[PDB]
Amino acid sequence: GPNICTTRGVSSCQQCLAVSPMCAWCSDEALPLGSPRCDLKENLLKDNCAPESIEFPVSEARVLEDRPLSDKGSGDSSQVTQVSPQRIALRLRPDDSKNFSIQVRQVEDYPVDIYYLMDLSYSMKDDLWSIQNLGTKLATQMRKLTSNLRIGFGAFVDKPVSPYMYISPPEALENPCYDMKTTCLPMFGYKHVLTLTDQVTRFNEEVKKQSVSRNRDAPEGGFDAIMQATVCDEKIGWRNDASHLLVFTTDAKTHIALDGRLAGIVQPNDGQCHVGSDNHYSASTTMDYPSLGLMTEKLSQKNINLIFAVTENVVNLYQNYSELIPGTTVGVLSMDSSNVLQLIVDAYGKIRSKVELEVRDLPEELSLSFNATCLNNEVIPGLKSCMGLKIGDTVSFSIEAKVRGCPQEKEKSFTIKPVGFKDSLIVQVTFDCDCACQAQAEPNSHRCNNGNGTFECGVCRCGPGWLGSQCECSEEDYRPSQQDECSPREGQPVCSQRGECLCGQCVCHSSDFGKITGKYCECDDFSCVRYKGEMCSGHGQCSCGDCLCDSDWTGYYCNCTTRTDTCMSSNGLLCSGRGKCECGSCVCIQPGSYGDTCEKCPTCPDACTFKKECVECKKFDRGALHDENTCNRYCRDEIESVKELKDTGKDAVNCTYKNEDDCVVRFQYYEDSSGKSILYVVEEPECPKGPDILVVLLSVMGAILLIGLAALLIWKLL
Amino acid sequence: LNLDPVQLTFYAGPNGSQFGFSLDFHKDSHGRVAIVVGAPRTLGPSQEETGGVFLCPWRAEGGQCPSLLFDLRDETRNVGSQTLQTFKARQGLGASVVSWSDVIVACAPWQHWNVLEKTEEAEKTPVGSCFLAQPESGRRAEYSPCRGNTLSRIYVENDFSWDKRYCEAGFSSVVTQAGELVLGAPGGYYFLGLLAQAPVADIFSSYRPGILLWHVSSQSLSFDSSNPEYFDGYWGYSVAVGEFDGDLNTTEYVVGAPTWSWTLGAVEILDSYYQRLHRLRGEQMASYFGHSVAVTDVNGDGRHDLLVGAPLYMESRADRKLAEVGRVYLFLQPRGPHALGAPSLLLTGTQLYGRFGSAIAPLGDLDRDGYNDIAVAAPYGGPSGRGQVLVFLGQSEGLRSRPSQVLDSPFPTGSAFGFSLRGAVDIDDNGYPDLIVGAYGANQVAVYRAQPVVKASVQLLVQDSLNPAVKSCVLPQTKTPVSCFNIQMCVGATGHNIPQKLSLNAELQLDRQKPRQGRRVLLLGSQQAGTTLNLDLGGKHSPICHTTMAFLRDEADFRDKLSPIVLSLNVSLPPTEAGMAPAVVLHGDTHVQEQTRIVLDCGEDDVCVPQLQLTASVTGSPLLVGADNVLELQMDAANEGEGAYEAELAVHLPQGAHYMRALSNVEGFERLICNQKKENETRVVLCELGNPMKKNAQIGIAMLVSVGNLEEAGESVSFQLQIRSKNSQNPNSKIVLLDVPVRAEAQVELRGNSFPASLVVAASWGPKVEHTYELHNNGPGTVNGLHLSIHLPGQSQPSDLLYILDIQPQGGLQCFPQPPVNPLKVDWDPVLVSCDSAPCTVVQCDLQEMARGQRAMVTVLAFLWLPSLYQRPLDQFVLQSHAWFNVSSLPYAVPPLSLPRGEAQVWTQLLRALEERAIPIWWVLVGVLGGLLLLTILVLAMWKVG
Ligand SMILES: *[C@@H]1O[C@H](CO)[C@@H](O[C@@H]2O[C@H](CO)[C@@H](O[C@@H]3O[C@H](CO[C@@H]4O[C@H](CO)[C@@H](O)[C@H](O)[C@@H]4O)[C@@H](O)[C@H](O[C@@H]4O[C@H](CO)[C@@H](O)[C@H](O)[C@@H]4O)[C@@H]3O)[C@H](O)[C@H]2NC(C)=O)[C@H](O)[C@H]1NC(C)=O
Ligand SMILES: *[C@@H]1O[C@H](CO)[C@@H](O[C@@H]2O[C@H](CO)[C@@H](O[C@@H]3O[C@H](CO)[C@@H](O)[C@H](O)[C@@H]3O)[C@H](O)[C@H]2NC(C)=O)[C@H](O)[C@H]1NC(C)=O
Ligand SMILES: *[C@@H]1O[C@H](CO)[C@@H](O[C@@H]2O[C@H](CO)[C@@H](O[C@@H]3O[C@H](CO)[C@@H](O)[C@H](O)[C@@H]3O)[C@H](O)[C@H]2NC(C)=O)[C@H](O)[C@H]1NC(C)=O
Ligand SMILES: *[C@@H]1O[C@H](CO)[C@@H](O[C@@H]2O[C@H](CO)[C@@H](O[C@@H]3O[C@H](CO)[C@@H](O)[C@H](O)[C@@H]3O)[C@H](O)[C@H]2NC(C)=O)[C@H](O)[C@H]1NC(C)=O
Ligand SMILES: O=C(N[C@@H](Cc1ccc(OCCCCC2CCNCC2)cc1)C(=O)O)c1nc2ccccc2o1
Ligand SMILES: *[C@@H]1O[C@H](CO)[C@@H](O[C@@H]2O[C@H](CO)[C@@H](O)[C@H](O)[C@H]2NC(C)=O)[C@H](O)[C@H]1NC(C)=O
Ligand SMILES: *[C@@H]1O[C@H](CO)[C@@H](O[C@@H]2O[C@H](CO)[C@@H](O)[C@H](O)[C@H]2NC(C)=O)[C@H](O)[C@H]1NC(C)=O
Ligand SMILES: CC(C)CCC[C@@H](C)[C@H]1CC[C@H]2[C@@H]3CC=C4C[C@@H](O)CC[C@]4(C)[C@H]3CC[C@]12C
Ligand SMILES: *[C@@H]1O[C@H](CO)[C@@H](O)[C@H](O)[C@H]1NC(C)=O
Ligand SMILES: *[C@@H]1O[C@H](CO)[C@@H](O)[C@H](O)[C@H]1NC(C)=O
Ligand SMILES: *[C@@H]1O[C@H](CO)[C@@H](O)[C@H](O)[C@H]1NC(C)=O
Ligand SMILES: *[C@@H]1O[C@H](CO)[C@@H](O)[C@H](O)[C@H]1NC(C)=O
Ligand SMILES: *[C@@H]1O[C@H](CO)[C@@H](O)[C@H](O)[C@H]1NC(C)=O
Ligand SMILES: [Ca+2]
Ligand SMILES: [Ca+2]
Ligand SMILES: [Ca+2]
Ligand SMILES: [Ca+2]
Ligand SMILES: [Ca+2]
Ligand SMILES: [Ca+2]
Ligand SMILES: [Ca+2]
Ligand SMILES: [Mg+2]
Repeated sequence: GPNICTTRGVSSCQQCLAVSPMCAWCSDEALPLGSPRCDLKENLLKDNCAPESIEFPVSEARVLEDRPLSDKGSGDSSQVTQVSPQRIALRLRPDDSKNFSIQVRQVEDYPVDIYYLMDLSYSMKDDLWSIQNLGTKLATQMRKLTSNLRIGFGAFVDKPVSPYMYISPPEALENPCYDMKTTCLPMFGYKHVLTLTDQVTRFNEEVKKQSVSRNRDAPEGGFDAIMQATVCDEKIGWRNDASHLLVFTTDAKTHIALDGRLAGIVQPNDGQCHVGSDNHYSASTTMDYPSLGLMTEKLSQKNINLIFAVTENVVNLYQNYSELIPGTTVGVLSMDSSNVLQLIVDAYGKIRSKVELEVRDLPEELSLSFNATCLNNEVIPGLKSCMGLKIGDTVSFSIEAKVRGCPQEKEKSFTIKPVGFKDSLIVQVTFDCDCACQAQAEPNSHRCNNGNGTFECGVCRCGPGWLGSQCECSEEDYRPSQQDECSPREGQPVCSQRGECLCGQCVCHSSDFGKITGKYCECDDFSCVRYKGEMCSGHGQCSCGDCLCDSDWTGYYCNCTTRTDTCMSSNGLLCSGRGKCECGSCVCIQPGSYGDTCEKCPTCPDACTFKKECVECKKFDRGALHDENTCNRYCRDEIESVKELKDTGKDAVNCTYKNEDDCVVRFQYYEDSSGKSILYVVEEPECPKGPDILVVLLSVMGAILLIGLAALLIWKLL
Repeated sequence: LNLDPVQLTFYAGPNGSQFGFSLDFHKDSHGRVAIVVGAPRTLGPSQEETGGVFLCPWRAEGGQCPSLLFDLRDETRNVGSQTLQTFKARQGLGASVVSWSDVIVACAPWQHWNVLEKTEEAEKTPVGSCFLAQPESGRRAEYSPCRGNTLSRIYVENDFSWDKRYCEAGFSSVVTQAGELVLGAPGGYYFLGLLAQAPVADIFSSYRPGILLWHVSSQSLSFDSSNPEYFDGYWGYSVAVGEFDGDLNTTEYVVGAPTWSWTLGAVEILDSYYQRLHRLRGEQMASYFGHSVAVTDVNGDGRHDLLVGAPLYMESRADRKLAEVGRVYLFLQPRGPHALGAPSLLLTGTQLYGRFGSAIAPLGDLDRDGYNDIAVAAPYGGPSGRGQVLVFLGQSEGLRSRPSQVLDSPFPTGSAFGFSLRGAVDIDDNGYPDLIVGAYGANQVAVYRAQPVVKASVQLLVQDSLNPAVKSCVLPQTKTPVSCFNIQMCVGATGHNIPQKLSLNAELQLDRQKPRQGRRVLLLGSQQAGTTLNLDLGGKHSPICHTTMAFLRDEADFRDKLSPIVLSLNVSLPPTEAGMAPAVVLHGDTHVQEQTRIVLDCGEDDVCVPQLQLTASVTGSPLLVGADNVLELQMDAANEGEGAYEAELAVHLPQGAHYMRALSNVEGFERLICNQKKENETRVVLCELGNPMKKNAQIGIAMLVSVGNLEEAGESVSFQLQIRSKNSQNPNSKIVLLDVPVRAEAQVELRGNSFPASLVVAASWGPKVEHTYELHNNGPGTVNGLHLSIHLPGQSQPSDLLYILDIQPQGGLQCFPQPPVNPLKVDWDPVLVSCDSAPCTVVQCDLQEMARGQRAMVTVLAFLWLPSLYQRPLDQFVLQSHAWFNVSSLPYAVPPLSLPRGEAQVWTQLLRALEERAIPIWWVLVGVLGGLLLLTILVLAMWKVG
């Protein structure tokens, strides 16, 4: 059929290939009456013209270097290769998309370096007493999962600038805590004390040697200290071959950008390190607080996993901030900070359970679509991250790159990096928009009507208008006009009244607001969907008036989103499993459910209604719907057989289940704020003793048999 | 728009003084205009930073400016046993500078005030102050509303109540038309924020030299609030004045609090008595929403509109899901006292970390188009991140998203250009406002002078059709008859204070579509397809019209006949003469095109008389207010006469309508094209039906129209449809009018659920049970007079099976039970029971207002009465609760149509472990008796027979 290569083209190899993603060119001379050299490969094969000169380039995704993923990591971390392939080469033809697959695995043990940045507010004074014996416990606990550990310690108070400091009286400069008759040191923005090291004794000695300062404003500028620690890698010694942890602990609000106006500081914050050998931040009194964007950018660049430890008063605020900065884990800190070790262990366990990918050095010319795949063969389209993972779990991803037009660079590169991991994939794309035959050039050939034109792979392009096949029609010649050679289905204006019927074809004109092409000049630019000045919605590109999307978009208007990252819930189910996701918005099919992911519902049925199969499998390893393997497929809660029945769980509810044995089993469901859904069940439920009839009827029939035997022996004697 | 980025005036001051941090215009008694600038780091006489103020006169070249003289020496006083000390070191004088009539007020928030008394002291804090100067009378005065003689211990014993030691007053100073200076103190009341309002005349008349501490009779400050949301709110970062209630007696104030509500950002609109008239919340936390607040009538409707900024706003991008670019919000005041709704318009920056929207400066009617214009400054916008200024013009619908003009920062990196902007003052007296932009990083001020704006209107008239047979004229210098026609071009320039002498170049091109050698028509005089003329419009208020004669080449010279002839007229400014700097900027209809054709198929009379008929149908009659209403309009056009030239479909839609899609049922490759444009106030849609069509041609077009929110459109909306043609005879067909009725209806859903679903009681206080009912206004519309009644068994008595422990409503609904629930304080075969049979307790809930999207919750906590539970424990229990809800009226003009009703039933069933009900052994007894009878009869039969 006409297809699209043959139509809207037939001018040169460049256009012939550029009109549609797939086309074939018959360089060898053949019959020109059939409009060849631009059609499906099969059509050209039917028409022959395959003397090994066929120009049908196909996109390739050849892998340059690839190595197997290491099973375990104990030494020689330089070649962990936890992410494969390391680097690939891609060659995509113009207006074509190609996709590849990658895998992400956690190689068991991995060295970890943790920096503990703590506030020294007055209310934290007591907490300072609970850290004097934390190094040994932390080392012992972390030894189970990690063999090599590095620990660094740093403390901060607040920004030393008025009015945050008690300038008066003059004696209060070296002792602001004079009203309460206490000992304190001058306020400091940031004071690194212990660099990263594997010596627990050094950490123990460092603690208990500091003190607690005083401040007026409740908010504490910990962002400055966090940024200084992140950027001053040399000062503390970040190791690129280890997992970077930053435990930030405070018990008060935090300042934001442009908050220095009160103190008179107006200079925008800079990410350059300003920490010298004195172990102090000189620019503390002259540098404004950093902005969230810069903080997040630096955190991503340095691959630092930030863990907040704050009290319940500001836990909601820190949770709200956490969802903004990627790779952040929140926690609850007690007043005495007696659960710091357990909290940090839980945060370390949780952070490794979340995997996310980031794109860097990505030009806007091309676009990427991501598909995620957790354990098992289940695949979630339009997703780049997986949840509910564990140590050693492996996940898969599919990345599809689509290019638009032909960028005039011929060499582009970008990187896909998982969060908190040195290893990342480097993808290089090269654009080959020029046909190989064009290398022949032949600028002057006698076949162009006695050498008065240019020749290119069987087509003579000549002069500023000479378009004839033999390069003879010219632009001023061809005065006589023919019929049935400029428009189809005679009975309509020639060239749709847009162009001139010359050289036997419709030549388009009025090259304004774009470019006009096509055999009959029917496809044109500057005719795309517009709302207030945009073109093609600003995402895709319009061909022949149809605004085709790029990657990550679909629809005629190309405003509906395809990626489901925004509409992904924390329970591993799209929109919490209570609704679908369309154009990045959750629609709750189930009535009575609303919210961002339909999770916020008051009147939904209790969980135990649909948890029967899980408890049945746990307690008996049997039940209905066992073929589907629903025992452990949706219920991630942990089931425990405990006969307490007296737990004082705030977010805990009793419920009952009915079994075929006719004994009701009562069990508790506790949904902790941390998300650790736990079921408490009673093993061997006490079925009331019912059977009291078999013995009675056995005795009755025995008595009847005895009476019968007595009658029989009486008859015998009689 | 017309701002000239070439001819700029540069003002410079001492290096390192952060000159240009704040700037304003000042007008003297004679009308002379000067620029007041404040440098917060000017070196004082004692080689210390104290700040200063500069008064730059209007100089075409600029340069150094005189510096105002203010006291910069510490003042110490002793009253009784108290000692008052003032320290102006690093006071940042000139941080905020304002002008009013002949008074210049420059504030230093960082000035330190200290009180000493023997041993105890009030601590040294940056209370700040404001210096007022009147150069005309040469008067000076000081203002400081947070000066006191209270010791720190007094505040400590009072829980820091009325703690005004950290006011930092003067951060944002505003002056009303009445001369009442209002200063903002975000740090007042221990980092909560406050305002201080005082007449300037009273301050001048109530100031005595040497009196550090004084109280003004008219001094008034905002009342402290104990709400935790205001903690660390810094309320008072930006302060503005405006009118919102419609009464000129009161002057409403707008205050921005970026850190209000745990770093959320908000804008509070208050009356003259510090009463919260309205509040607007931010979109995202840490966005610094409310950094700058401006009042301006952008739409021109007569009601002031609000502009807010959020430099720290974070957007979403394909490369990264988070990008800090800033945002600007526009709110339009609705008619009447209606509270402000969602933001009228949203503007987002492009450059990363550009802090867009930090400074917003009204510019009035820069282009004299009847609509106010504004400027938004990005400190680090643009590709180079050196700062930029975007000018937004006003319109009836609000502000255009696309910036009319963009001005870059000539200063190098670190200049912080665009930090402070101000305008709407005719400093140059040219009839148009100018702009002034400071740069503390570069320590300079750049003044941009606006240029006159001229509107150009171009009209072209030419014969609709040409007759080659008729040849009236004659070629010059020969006697060869040839067809001819007249082309008329009218050009008109309009404006205000336009230069007395103006020149323009008009280029007329004939058959521009065809090549120069292939042109079919030419000019009678020059015998060329194109010509250029110079028109002097200086002082010619009325449009200037010119006429020319054109002829058509011989038939044998060309063969194309159906191709139309295109005539184009282009108006342009004269080429840049010596010195460049064009006097005025010309915009408007600077290029027009028309198309004609030769007489063909118009009959023997040679005059085409088309006759067109149009029919229209509408689908989607039910229109709901506040819903995505979509109407399908099908228009069928037929031609019974001769072909119509340039036939198009013109559709006029209501204000809230919009054009989305349009297809043509007839033909699969027609490729219909439609466009939408604002003529005067409504978005008219023109669809190109086609060039001259063949006889008996019918075309059908189906289009989708989206209707937005409408509250004053009336009972029904109206749509107009017509056929537009350029033919001399019957240019347009009959006008088609379609009336679509509008009806408002809303649906409200009631749901209920009881927990736990299954409850087991073994064998005081029993197990807890909670019943929850939710009412949701899912419908797009709104309802009023929402009434609900919930009936439950029992009367909350010991004899009752269930005892209502507590009831909690949520959502503002007013609920009352009957009889009273929970009489005691309490410091802690299924059987169907319902209100109909068992004693009935009815709780009635009312809601006068119920906005769309809100949900009302009612929860009841109870337990099963254990004393009653013990009795007859072998009978199953299934209790029922019945909820019935409806509404009274709706907040819409349309009476139709009642609705909605709602019924809900909640059933809770209780179970016991292996009830002791009488097992049906009676069947066992019957079977045993039957077996015994069978055995006995068999024995008798086999024994009697023998
Ligand atoms: C990542 O996640 C996205 C989102 O889910 C995936 O995109 C979807 O991929 C599906 C799998 O290919 C698409 O559905 C299927 O794909 C067919 C393309 O392959 C053709 O198969 C026919 C079979 O006879 C062959 O002849 C052809 O030569 C091709 O090989 C689709 O044709 C088909 O979907 C339909 O196609 C018809 C005709 O084109 C359409 O008219 C119809 O509307 C429908 O699209 C088949 O069901 C699925 O469409 C696609 N989603 C889209 C395009 O929105 C990616 O595939 C995932 N990544 C990877 C690597 O799998
Ligand atoms: C942290 O995140 C929470 C949860 O996203 C946010 O708090 C929520 O703020 C909205 C504000 O629109 C509350 O909705 C509003 O509630 C008021 C009644 O208080 C009502 O009159 C309004 O019409 C609106 O519905 C929402 O209830 C609230 N939820 C929670 C759990 O607090 C907020 O972003 C942050 N809250 C913090 C840090 O406390
Ligand atoms: C390729 O195009 C070129 C022009 O770009 C053609 O050149 C011109 O071709 C015409 C052919 O009629 C020549 O006219 C003839 O030339 C002879 C000998 O010079 C002379 O007696 C007459 O004038 C006769 O009409 C013309 O001279 C020639 N121009 C030049 C500068 O050489 C060329 O013919 C085209 N190739 C073809 C048609 O194969
Ligand atoms: C919603 O529906 C309910 C019931 O469907 C309506 O209840 C109405 O309530 C009024 C009293 O407020 C009833 O009138 C009263 O009737 C009693 C006799 O039962 C009489 O003694 C009183 O003097 C008074 O006339 C009215 O009968 C009742 N409607 C029905 C159908 O029973 C309610 O009005 C509806 N609207 C709202 C906003 O709730
Ligand atoms: O914790 C302390 N400071 C904290 C910082 C801090 C100081 C005071 C404070 O409240 C302010 C409450 C505001 C009340 C409003 C006032 C205006 N009207 C409405 C209510 C909160 C935090 C740190 O230094 O980080 C601290 N504990 C002390 C014990 C004795 C003496 C001083 C002390 O200061
Ligand atoms: C996207 O990538 C997948 C995987 O590389 C491609 O699917 C493979 O296609 C080849 C041949 O077409 C088969 O031999 C493989 O078995 C397929 N694997 C899988 C997992 O499907 C797919 O064709 C690619 N799509 C595009 C448009 O490039
Ligand atoms: C794409 O374009 C329109 C116009 O921008 C989009 O309109 C937005 O719709 C979403 C939700 O539907 C709203 O939250 C936005 O406020 C709308 N923006 C504007 C400017 O109207 C719409 O999402 C898409 N168009 C269609 C037809 O769905
Ligand atoms: C509870 C069970 C063990 C009791 C059964 C005892 C029955 C079988 C006994 C009780 C009384 C007995 C009867 C007593 C007297 C006589 C009269 C004699 O001339 C013939 C037998 C005859 C007729 C006996 C037959 C057996 C008899 C019916
Ligand atoms: C379960 O019932 C017991 C008493 O039977 C009660 O104390 C407890 O609060 C209930 N809930 C949970 C989660 O245990
Ligand atoms: C002084 O002003 C000049 C003006 O160009 C500037 O270059 C310089 O940095 C300023 N500071 C000093 C110390 O010279
Ligand atoms: C302001 O108040 C005065 C005194 O009551 C009144 O005369 C005047 O009309 C008011 N201004 C208005 C209503 O605009
Ligand atoms: C009209 O003339 C001006 C003069 O320079 C030119 O810039 C403009 O492009 C012309 N208009 C068109 C449509 O070519
Ligand atoms: C637009 O409406 C106004 C009403 O004030 C009217 O004066 C004007 O003529 C209308 N526009 C046109 C092009 O008629
Ligand atoms: Ca502090
Ligand atoms: Ca503590
Ligand atoms: Ca008022
Ligand atoms: Ca307005
Ligand atoms: Ca304007
Ligand atoms: Ca001016
Ligand atoms: Ca006629
Ligand atoms: Mg503190």
